[PDB]
Amino acid sequence: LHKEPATLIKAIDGDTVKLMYKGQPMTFRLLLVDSPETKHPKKGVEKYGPEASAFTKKMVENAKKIEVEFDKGQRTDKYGRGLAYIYADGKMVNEALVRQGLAKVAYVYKPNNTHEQHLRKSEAQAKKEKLNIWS
Repeated sequence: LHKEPATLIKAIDGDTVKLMYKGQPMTFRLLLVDSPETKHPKKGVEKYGPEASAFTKKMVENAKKIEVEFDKGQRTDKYGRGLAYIYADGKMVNEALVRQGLAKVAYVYKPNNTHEQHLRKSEAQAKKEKLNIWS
């Protein structure tokens, strides 16, 4: 797997960010994580949704460098969003959310599952620490 440079355009949700990638504006969905949502009427503004959302936004907004890391599987989902691990100054946003109990680890579709074990490890610690979601 390799990291590629990208530029923040806009944070949209806890698990969704708009980036400039290879000169094109593109919406990325964060791989392997399920964040409470501020969007979708088939929920709405769920609990911790605004919290997960502010965490992703500060994290990408305050970074000097953002990088995208595609996994081994498909790189787009059916809605046209890129499927990636997103890094803010070397720190994986996907892992940070889960470590803070602000996301669960998603149902996982091989072969897009390289960092699966790492995140499950962070998710067990957040639950052990009874953080946010896990409170």
